[PDB]
Amino acid sequence: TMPKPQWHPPWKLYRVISGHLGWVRCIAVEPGNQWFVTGSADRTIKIWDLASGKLKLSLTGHISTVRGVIVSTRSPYLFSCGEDKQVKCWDLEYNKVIRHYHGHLSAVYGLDLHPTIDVLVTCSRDSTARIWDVRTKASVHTLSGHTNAVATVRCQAAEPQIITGSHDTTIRLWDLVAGKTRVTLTNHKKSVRAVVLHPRHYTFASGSPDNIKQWKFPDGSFIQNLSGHNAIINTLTVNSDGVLVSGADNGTMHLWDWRTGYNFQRVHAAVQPGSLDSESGIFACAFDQSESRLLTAEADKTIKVYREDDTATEETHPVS
Amino acid sequence: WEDADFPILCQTCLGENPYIRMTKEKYGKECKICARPFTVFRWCPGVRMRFKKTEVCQTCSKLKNVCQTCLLDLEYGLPIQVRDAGLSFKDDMPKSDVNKEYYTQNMEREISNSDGTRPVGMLGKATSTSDMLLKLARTTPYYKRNRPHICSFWVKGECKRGEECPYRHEKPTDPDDPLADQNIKDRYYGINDPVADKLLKRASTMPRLDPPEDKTITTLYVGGLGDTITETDLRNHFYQFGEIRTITVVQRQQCAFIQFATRQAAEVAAEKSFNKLIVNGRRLNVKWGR
Amino acid sequence: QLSKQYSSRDLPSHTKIKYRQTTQDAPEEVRNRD
Amino acid sequence: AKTVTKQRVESHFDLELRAAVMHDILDMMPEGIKQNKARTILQHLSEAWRCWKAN
Amino acid sequence: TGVHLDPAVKEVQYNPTYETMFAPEFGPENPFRTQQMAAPRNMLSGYAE
Amino acid sequence: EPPPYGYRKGWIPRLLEDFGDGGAFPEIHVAQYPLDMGRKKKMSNALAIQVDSEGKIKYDAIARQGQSKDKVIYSKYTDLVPKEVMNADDPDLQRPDEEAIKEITEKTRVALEKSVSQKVAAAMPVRAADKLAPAQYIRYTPSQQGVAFNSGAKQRVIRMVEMQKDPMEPPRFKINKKIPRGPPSPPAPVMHSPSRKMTVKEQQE
Amino acid sequence: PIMLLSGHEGEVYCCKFHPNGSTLASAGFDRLILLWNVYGDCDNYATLKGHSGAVMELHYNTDGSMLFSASTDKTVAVWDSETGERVKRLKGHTSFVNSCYPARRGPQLVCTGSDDGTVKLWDIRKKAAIQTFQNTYQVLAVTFNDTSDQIISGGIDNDIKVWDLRQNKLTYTMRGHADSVTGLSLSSEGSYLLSNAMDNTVRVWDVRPFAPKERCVKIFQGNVHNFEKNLLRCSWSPDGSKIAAGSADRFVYVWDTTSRRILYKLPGHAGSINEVAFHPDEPIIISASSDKRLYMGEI
Amino acid sequence: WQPPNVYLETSMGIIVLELYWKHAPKTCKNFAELARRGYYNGTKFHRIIKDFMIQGGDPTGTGRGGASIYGKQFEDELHPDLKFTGAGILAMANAGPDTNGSQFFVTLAPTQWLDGKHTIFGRVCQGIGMVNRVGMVETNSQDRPVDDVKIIKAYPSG
Amino acid sequence: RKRKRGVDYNAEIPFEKKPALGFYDTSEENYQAL
Repeated sequence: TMPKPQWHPPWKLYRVISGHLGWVRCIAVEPGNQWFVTGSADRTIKIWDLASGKLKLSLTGHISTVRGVIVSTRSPYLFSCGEDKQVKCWDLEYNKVIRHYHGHLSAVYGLDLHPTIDVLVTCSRDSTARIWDVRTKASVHTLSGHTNAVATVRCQAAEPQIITGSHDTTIRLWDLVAGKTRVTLTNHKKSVRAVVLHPRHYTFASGSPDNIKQWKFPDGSFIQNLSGHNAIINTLTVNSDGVLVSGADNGTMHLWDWRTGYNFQRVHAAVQPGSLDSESGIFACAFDQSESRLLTAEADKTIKVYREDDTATEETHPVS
Repeated sequence: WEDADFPILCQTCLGENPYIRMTKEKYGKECKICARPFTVFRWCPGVRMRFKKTEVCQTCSKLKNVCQTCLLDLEYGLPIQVRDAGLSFKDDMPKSDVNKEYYTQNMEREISNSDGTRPVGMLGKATSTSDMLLKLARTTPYYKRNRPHICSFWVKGECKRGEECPYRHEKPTDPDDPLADQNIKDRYYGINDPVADKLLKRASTMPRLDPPEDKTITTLYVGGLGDTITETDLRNHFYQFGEIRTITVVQRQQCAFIQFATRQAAEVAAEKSFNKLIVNGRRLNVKWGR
Repeated sequence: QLSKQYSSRDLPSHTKIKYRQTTQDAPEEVRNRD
Repeated sequence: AKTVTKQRVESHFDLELRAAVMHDILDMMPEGIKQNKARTILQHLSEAWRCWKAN
Repeated sequence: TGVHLDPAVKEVQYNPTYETMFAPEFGPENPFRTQQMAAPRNMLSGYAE
Repeated sequence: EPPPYGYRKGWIPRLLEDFGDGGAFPEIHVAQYPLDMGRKKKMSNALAIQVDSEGKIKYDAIARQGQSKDKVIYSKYTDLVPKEVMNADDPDLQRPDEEAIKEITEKTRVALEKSVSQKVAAAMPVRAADKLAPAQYIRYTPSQQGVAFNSGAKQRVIRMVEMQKDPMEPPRFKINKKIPRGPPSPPAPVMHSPSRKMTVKEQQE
Repeated sequence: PIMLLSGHEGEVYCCKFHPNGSTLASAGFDRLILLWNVYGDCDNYATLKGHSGAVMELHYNTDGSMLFSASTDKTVAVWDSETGERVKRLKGHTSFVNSCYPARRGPQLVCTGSDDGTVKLWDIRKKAAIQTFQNTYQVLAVTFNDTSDQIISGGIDNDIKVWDLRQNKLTYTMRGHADSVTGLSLSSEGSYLLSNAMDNTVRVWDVRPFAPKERCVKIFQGNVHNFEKNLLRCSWSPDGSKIAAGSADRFVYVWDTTSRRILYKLPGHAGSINEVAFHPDEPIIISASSDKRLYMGEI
Repeated sequence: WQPPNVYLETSMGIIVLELYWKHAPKTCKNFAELARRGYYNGTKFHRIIKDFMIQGGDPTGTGRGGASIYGKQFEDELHPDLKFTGAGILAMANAGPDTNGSQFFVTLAPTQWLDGKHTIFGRVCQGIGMVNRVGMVETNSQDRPVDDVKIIKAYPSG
Repeated sequence: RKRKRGVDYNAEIPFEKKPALGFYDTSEENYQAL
């Protein structure tokens, strides 16, 4: 078996925000932890306060579904990416788009920012990713080689610097400078829509309807499985304390232990009043910066906030 | 577009002075084969010789292993067809437009992954230089290649530029000659180039040892032996090449008669030695005895 | 094979990157904070 | 790689919606192994929409 | 044997001695290589520096 | 078998059976072909049947077809097995120390931005044409060395000078040519878990 | 480490150390004199200016307090390492003054070899010439004798010449080099003197009160010349243990006084090495080459 | 001390070579002492000439290494009648007479050229088909073939 | 005679990919005619 998993307390829902007019597809938190930002399929970008849950501001520039937002830690910039094939840079001292990155040939499914250099990486449905230069809007590399839409991309400072998962069921680890794939991982049988990197362990995990898998950098050596969540998995998100959240597309959300891979909670939330029951689904989840709150962006146009439960103990909720 | 460090050229075509001065032009012209733009290098071959120019891509060169302007092979230096035949190669480079542009694109993508050190493909798997190739090879630099053209004016009388006539004011060559019309495209692809056929006929008329009729004629006559050779030396010529059964070193005629143990061994030895078994500097004549 | 065509929208623009200043939220402060 | 302007808003919405549907289940909740008929589930999708519109 | 350098290795960060730098290689030279395949080559027809 | 050492005189081994357990007779003035020896064979296509450092048959070769050794190729069963890395402690897995990260960032920044600069200077197209760099000197060792050509000397040193570009000159060549895209890379091996069965009833469902 | 230095626009012909072993001076075609710090990152602090011609030879004093530098423009110059500023412009040379040497531990006095046909003796304070031995022809290198009373010179006629400062006649003429001598450097023994000459041979001599009358002592092979005929210079080690030479072959040649074996032919350069500098304290080597930069080898 | 068949089970196949001390006592003793010494483990083939030679046994793997049992190297023990007329003649090659060290050669065909410059010191009594296979393998332009083929086990006869 | 891609069918193998080689000798194999 295994040593026995660490005990983590369970999480309870405590807030439900509802102001969007279409599915909510992406969510992100500011560096300084005061507000978060959601992008939705009603083509707006709303900016909410993280303490009160009040809505501060609504930015409307896109022409279709906003499928990714991110907030840069080095500059007052928010980068958004839509299904209109366009990638935008909003400057948050005037709240206006100042820069737009052109060249993708179909909807852009996701986007990440490099933590030290000033580049962008975007993945799209033309089955390529691109490395953009933040400052001159010039595409410095087109990472090509997948054979179907590129569902997700994540980038890091260490090496390899870019991990993409795509809908041909493959993961690739790329080098940023050379611009070509070092490793191709074909263990999954179904589309890889979720990838996450451990904050402090040089390992990463990749989610698919088969099962989540863990891999070990820099050449992606298999480590273990995490099975039990049989659902189209849209997100993975890891805490610094080894909690791993796996959000599915039928609404169900499992919480796991990262190290031993032990699923310690299963949340099955409820749909907003006027919703059908075929419209429960999680599209994005994000931990707070204090790693205390867990925000989720759902297919019933709500944002649900979970906080940890403080009044439970190893004997109230034992570890099987 | 290609981008190079220097040409890659025959020593004949590069010139005579050890000190040459050459100009580069980036993206200067279009490869007559690869069809894409190249960098073009131009040098003055010698005193009163035409400025020459690299006329084929660096990839179109590395692929077939030739000199970017001289077009002759790099090691031996014969027309591309001759070298191919002597290496028994079968070069499958496409001909039609779309197929050829596609083949060029992928061959270039794959040659990008090289070391820039040796030709790609069978040109490494065919470097076993056959004695026919070595035998046809040029010996000293045929530097008549770099003299200027024929002055249409001075062929009609008109080259009133004095002595500066931009072309050799000599007699024009009769256009009936096969060595006149050899288009660049064919000379690169090796399809019906007259110089190749003339050189091949020359190589067919060149002396090589003849084989006998009877299988039992396993005595081989080596003529022109000299009395500085030993029976053990004739052995060392025909010892590890198979097995020799006997050796008669005829000193009354300065010849030798080697009885072998394997017909193919002696055949390979003597044919490979035909007039060219140079041991202690003696031109021995390898033939099958009576 | 680089074209000399060009675009109205590829002219230089916003050629300096703003960096997050001392009070806005620089990676130093967020590195500190509780 | 031409932008999405004002005459291509609807045609593009439908391009991306049915690309999404084809990703969605007809390749990620299958086990109709043989040939998952996704070209016919898309027909059901269009007809469900016309039926919505007709009430 | 003492410290010798790989002759094909040209990027050498150690200060080599005379013998430690130009020590001769043992063996026979391959009779299968033409003048072109025998010379030291950075380019397809020769080293150029 | 093979006659004794010193008493192997007289006999010339022609069929490898005369080799006993094998062996060439250096004193026997015959080309010894012991156990398929000596005879140069036809050039066959079969690529080198390699064998690992323990005597196993490295079939990694046929998947690694025509590829560098930078490629990491997972093609063995042992790549699927769960490694027992249920350890919170092992210093095997901890990110590189931030100093090495600083090195990688500087190097990447350099290469990245220089390629940026060339790609954007393309988007200048009105090139503020700088002067041509000073004439370079290159020293060239032909492969064809000898006294037949090069006037007996071995090396020739040449002077590179780059030709002026005419400012008023339009592009010279047609850029837009279309061709189908090349073949991809050698297909990677599909490392799945074994398939399970679908009953007739499920396919009915 | 290798520690290659750059920042010079044309060939560097001369590089030498502070006699402290603290600071670095290099110079060449670019008509100015660059200075560096030998330790740390081998960094550049100062640049001396003024010399219109090429700096053909820079020379320290034996404390390191003022700098001598022979220029192509008919002039020598002494400057203040304190400031970098000119104190004296030794003019009066009727042609290319290539070589300069300040008297060590004697009265302040300078011998300069030039392309005029004279060797010139100068006092720094008087702004006037002391003595001048017009033999016939160009003198390419000049060094004193530790008594500051003979002066040695090497030119085109291959017979190394030495003048007595008091009788002013050709004191000592030595012979045996097949072609032009290009460099002299007397070891810190005050006795053994080193001579490079592009005929491909280097020689060792010894100026004493009594010498065997034919004082050609040790001989080493290896140096090269070619169509360049650049000026090639040699040095002893601080210890008289290793001789360092450069050549137009891109190879730093390090030999030994003892066994005359080839301790090194080091590659690393791109153009001809014109001057090798030994650290007065350390096993540190600095190569000035015509590839427009320098090397800092550690042995 | 003349080990009859020195077994060098390479990765790519088994081997055992019989050295004639009566013709080559010095190099037979040297090679036996090396094989029993186990220093040959890790020696990569430093030269492979197709249908000509396989030469390895270099503690550098480059060709400028190798040492003998009497120091750095020793002289050759010539034979009048022993030659390289056939494959498998195990003769330590040298870049100059009286300087034969650790380097080992194995013929693959008649090598009457190496006669007089390398002392034919035996023949490989095990693994000749494996010798042919290693001789067929594709090599780089420096005869250090693309395959890092090494010996697993180096030992002599009992 | 003016058709760019026509003979791309009957003259040559349209875009030829020759099979990769593995662990066996494909050299002596050759096939019959119709």
